Amino acid sequence: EVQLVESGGGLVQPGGSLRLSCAASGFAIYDYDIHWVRQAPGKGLEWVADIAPYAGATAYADSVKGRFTISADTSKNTAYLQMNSLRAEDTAVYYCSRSSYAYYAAMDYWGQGTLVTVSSASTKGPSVFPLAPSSKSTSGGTAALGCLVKDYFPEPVTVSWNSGALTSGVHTFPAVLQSSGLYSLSSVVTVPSSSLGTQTYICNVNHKPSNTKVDKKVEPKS
Amino acid sequence: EVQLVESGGGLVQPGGSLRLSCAASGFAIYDYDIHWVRQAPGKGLEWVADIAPYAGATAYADSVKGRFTISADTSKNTAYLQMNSLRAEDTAVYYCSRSSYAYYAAMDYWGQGTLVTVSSASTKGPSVFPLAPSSKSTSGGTAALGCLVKDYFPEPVTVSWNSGALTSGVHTFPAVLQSSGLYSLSSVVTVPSSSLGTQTYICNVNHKPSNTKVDKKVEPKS
Amino acid sequence: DIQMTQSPSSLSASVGDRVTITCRASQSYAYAVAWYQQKPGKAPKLLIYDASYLYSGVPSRFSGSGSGTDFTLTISSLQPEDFATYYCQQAYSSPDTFGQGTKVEIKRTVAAPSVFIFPPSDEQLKSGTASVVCLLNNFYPREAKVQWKVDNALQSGNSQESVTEQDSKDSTYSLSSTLTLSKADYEKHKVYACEVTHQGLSSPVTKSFNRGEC
Amino acid sequence: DIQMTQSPSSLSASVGDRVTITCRASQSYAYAVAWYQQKPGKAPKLLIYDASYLYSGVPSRFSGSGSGTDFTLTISSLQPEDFATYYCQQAYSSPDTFGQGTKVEIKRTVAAPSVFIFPPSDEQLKSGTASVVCLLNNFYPREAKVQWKVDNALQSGNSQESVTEQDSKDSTYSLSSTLTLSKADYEKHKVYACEVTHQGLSSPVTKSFNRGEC
Amino acid sequence: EVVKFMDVYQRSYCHPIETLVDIFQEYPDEIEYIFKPSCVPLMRCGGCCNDEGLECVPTEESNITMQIMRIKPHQGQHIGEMSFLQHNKCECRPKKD
Amino acid sequence: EVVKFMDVYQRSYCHPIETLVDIFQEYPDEIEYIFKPSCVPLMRCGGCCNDEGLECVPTEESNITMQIMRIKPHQGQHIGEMSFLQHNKCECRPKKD
Repeated sequence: EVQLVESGGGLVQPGGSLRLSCAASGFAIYDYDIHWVRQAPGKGLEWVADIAPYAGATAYADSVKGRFTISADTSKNTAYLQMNSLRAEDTAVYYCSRSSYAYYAAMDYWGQGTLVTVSSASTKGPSVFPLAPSSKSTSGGTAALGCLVKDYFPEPVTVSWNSGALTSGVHTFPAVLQSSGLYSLSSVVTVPSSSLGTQTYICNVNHKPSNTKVDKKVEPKS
Repeated sequence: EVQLVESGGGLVQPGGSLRLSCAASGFAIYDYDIHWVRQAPGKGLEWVADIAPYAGATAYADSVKGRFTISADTSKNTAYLQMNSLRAEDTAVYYCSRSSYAYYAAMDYWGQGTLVTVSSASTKGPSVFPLAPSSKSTSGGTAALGCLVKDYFPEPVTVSWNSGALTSGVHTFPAVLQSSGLYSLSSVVTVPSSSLGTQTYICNVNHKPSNTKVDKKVEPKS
Repeated sequence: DIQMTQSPSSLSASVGDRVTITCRASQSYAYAVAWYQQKPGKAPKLLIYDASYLYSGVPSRFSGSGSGTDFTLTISSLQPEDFATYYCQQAYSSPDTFGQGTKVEIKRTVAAPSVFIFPPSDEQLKSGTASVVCLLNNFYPREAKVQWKVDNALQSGNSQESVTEQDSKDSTYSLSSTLTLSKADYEKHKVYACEVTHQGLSSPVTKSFNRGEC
Repeated sequence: DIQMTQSPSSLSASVGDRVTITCRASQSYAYAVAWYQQKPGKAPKLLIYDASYLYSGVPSRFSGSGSGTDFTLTISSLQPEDFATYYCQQAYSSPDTFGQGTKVEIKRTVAAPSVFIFPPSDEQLKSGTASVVCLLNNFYPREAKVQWKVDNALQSGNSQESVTEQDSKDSTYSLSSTLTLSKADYEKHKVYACEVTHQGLSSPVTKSFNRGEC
Repeated sequence: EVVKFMDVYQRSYCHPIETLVDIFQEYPDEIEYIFKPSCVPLMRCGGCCNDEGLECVPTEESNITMQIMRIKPHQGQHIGEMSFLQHNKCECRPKKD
Repeated sequence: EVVKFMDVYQRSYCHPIETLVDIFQEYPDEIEYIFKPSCVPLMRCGGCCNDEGLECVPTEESNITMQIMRIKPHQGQHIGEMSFLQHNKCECRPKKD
């Protein structure tokens, strides 16, 4: 099965550089047209560049040319987007694609995407705080508990519960930018209230930028 | 009206040269294909060469190439056959032609022809002798008289009677080669026998090679 | 930009409705229209190409019209998992072409938020800030007033909301309100309340606690 | 030589007969056959081309067949002026091509030669040769024995014939016999006779004279 | 020896190429004639647009004159001059309607 | 500027000339495919024989190989190699029968 797997997004002082990579598998990038398409927070899609190895033919969106150079290495079956001279408005989720004549120019496989974020702001590691279940967490026979992930940068952060075994009732909130310029979110989960005391609940937070891996256990109070 | 008019044939010691000319009129030789086709005494037709000015394209029969060079001058609307290195078997009546694509390669206008004769033999002028009408020239009411053209070279010789006014009954004989290598012929004419004495009879011989013009009168005897 | 004009920018429709997003191409012939489905924080997934054709494994409820310059993605029986941003794309001569987009959402039977409050954790106070989380879990529609009151004293601009993106099976939302303040400030008050207003909730609901019961 | 095989080499036919000369071409398709008519001591005149077509002003009595490689010039009603040598020519790729030829002649009602003798002129004797001319005027067919006898003594190889080419209106011939000798030799005989034999002349005719009557 | 893709594409894309047109085409009711040569070398629009909904067609043009033999079978023949249309620039426009 | 007769004749006479052939022709039942480019530049027999009873046809030939994009609509696509016939020498033979 075909998949595209990108990597290399991260945090960069403005005017610096990154190298995004699009590893393909299950087909030759040689034979196809490989794209980079980006998405700034909350906005829509903007094509950035594309390479077609077979033709030796590249292209660049007006806003990006001169600084970025797309490229390919078909022995490693990987494409690349070297970005230099980076800007605040460049900040986005960079997506890579596959276009072909078979599917009438349509883009049919995209990668999961990396996040490029262009800021002067410092990498900060979050703080994990139990949102404990009280009687003020209770409604009928259900009882909500969670984990507050406070003050971090850049994005993103992963939260799972009991290492993946608890998926049901979990709401992990979209991060928010506080006055400080720092993100923050909570993941909360709704459970049966009979299980408090019999069944331990641990939130697994992970903020890879700041080497922050935290496994906080959430129990009731006195 | 179209006509082709050739000139330049004559007598040439073997190994010498002549220049035959084919003056055209009433059409451009430029636009057509002009030929030289020859005929040895008593034999049939042998193509020698041809020129097509428009194409700049000439050709030569195997037996003749190297020595002859056909050529054209379309301002004078004349073609030319320069022959060098001439031989006994070259001796013939050289004819020039016109071939076209209109008449499906066929040769549709030919000139009257000149005679080329290649010999070591001397030009000799003939002798004109009256063949007088006697009673041994008489049969019924008709009576034959003539003129003997004896010992000349090369060919040819013209004989007319009373400067052209007498054509009827005239037989001018094909020349013959005597042991000597010299031609000879008679032109005889059959007339009413009432006219002998009232009507003078003069044969006009002309052998242009030897500047021989003779106007001999033929009368009966004593 | 080889233009494409997508409308509507956003829309609602109850389950099973005949939803139809449309797009309007540039000045060329050019039938190379594709349609993509983008679920939140996730790669675009191709649906339809050349305007009518249908990528493999895509459900029968999606179709499309290539009729002059007027193209139409069309979801016969809209589903609770079809919440997303659909983008169109005229791609014949180039990719510099992507519709503005259309956030489709489900419309549904009025849901009431259950409200929960969370006093700050012990250790967060050990470091000297104090965050108080409110939680309106699983409601509809998105709009809702959460108001903080500390000893009946409204607060402002020390709080902050975040809203779950529509739930792909049951089409509800969730929202966290997060009041945040100094440890010092947390000590000098007693009552911390959270005042949820909602369209499908006749009586402006209050969840609260006294510091530090218990 | 791009060959062409003409047959017959020569032929006779009475006035009004259906004469047909034929030719056989080389190994190519190639319809560029022409036919020419050559009257004696005179330029060839074109008659027919591409095998069937007919040069301007040419009489209706000439036609031609282009049937594989077998071509046929065909004179429906042969005429007294049609005496000539007809040559064919396959001329598609080149002119190096010309049939061997065909002397056509007229066949006709037997004509008898009238015989005339001419003693040598006075002035020819003044220079010292002596030629004696015989003349079989207007006969048919071409073949005929003229024999010289000087005092009944046959001569040989001091005579010489010449034959008129067939007459284009009345299809007869003429022939001169010319005995030639020294003045000395002419003096030592008396009778000079000329002995004409001819197919349409039962009795071998003699014309003669005694030197020098008169 | 293998022709590389972009080289094939560049060489076969709609452009003016020396073509050999029959003269009967370029000259319509001239059937009272035969020509030598019967055809002529004209630059003309050729190759494809890599597409079924697109045709290759002339946008710029330019006249060239040529010495041709105008045979008129069974009458005669003469060299005259004869102008033909020549394509100087090509473009992949949309198929006619 | 006038093309002289013999120059026209020489240039338009039956000879091998760069021609642009559709690939659907040269490859018969390959309709489970579309090609890019859809055509290819092959040397091929062209011009006339100055005659109605004569056609221009190949006597010598030679294979050339080319990098072509073999699209198979709605499945996929790949660059493969694809040999085509190329005319190396021409001759004016007689029209077929």
